[PDB]
Amino acid sequence: HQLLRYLLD
Amino acid sequence: MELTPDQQTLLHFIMDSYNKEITNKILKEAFSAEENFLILTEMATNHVQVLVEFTKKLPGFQTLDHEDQIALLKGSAVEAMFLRSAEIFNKKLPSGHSDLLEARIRNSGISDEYITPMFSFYKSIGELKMTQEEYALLTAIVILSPDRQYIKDREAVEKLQEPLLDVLQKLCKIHQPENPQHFACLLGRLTELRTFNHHHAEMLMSWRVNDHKFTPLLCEIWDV
Ligand SMILES: O=C(/C=C/c1ccc(F)cc1)N(C(=O)NC1CCCCC1)C1CCCCC1
Repeated sequence: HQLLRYLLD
Repeated sequence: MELTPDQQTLLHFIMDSYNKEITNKILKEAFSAEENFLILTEMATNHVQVLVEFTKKLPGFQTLDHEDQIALLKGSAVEAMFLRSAEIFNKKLPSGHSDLLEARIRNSGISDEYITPMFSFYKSIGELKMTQEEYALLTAIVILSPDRQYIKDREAVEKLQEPLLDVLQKLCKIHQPENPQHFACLLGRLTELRTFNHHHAEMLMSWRVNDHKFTPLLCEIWDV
């Protein structure tokens, strides 16, 4: 989800 | 049969990214089930933050599709957390620190039916006498598992996992030459590590019942 995508990028 | 130059390049990359800590100030806080739970969740949140940073640096990880990158991170987070916990349980820490950590986890709303397997697994890991390289490689292998749910391109993941397993096999020969079953022993512990996915899901539902609240990052990665 958004938090994981934010941390990955 | 030592490491090839590309294997040495791979190992060093893994080592540099692995050695980049979860324990800030456990001590500054009082002891009671409520505070022990909050410290526990604070350390697990810090571990997820360092896990994501290590993962994004694994060779080839950035080449994988975005959805497969997320599937690998969610599928490995709990196992990587138990492996890191086993490393810390076996880490030589100052006189009292391990004992305080251990006492906090025993009074944090976790049933002793989970504490028993946990600490039995941790003691089992310490008897292997793993080097920092073995812990770094095992973590990378756990993260780059081709048999996680929701992976659209499994051969791409296996292509990344395969060289890491080859390196681990060689390190076992170099660092544990008197135990030829050492590599097989490490993969046997990975099998035992997978049983914690079920145990964790049980601990989560017990905590939810007693109205425990989790941090935003743990809510996303553990699907709470
Ligand atoms: O057993 C754990 C962790 C347990 C745990 C965490 C979350 C959860 F939902 C269920 C269980 N230990 C730990 O230190 N955990 C911290 C947080 C994770 C990352 C490592 C640090 C040991 C306690 C004994 C001393 C050595 C360490």
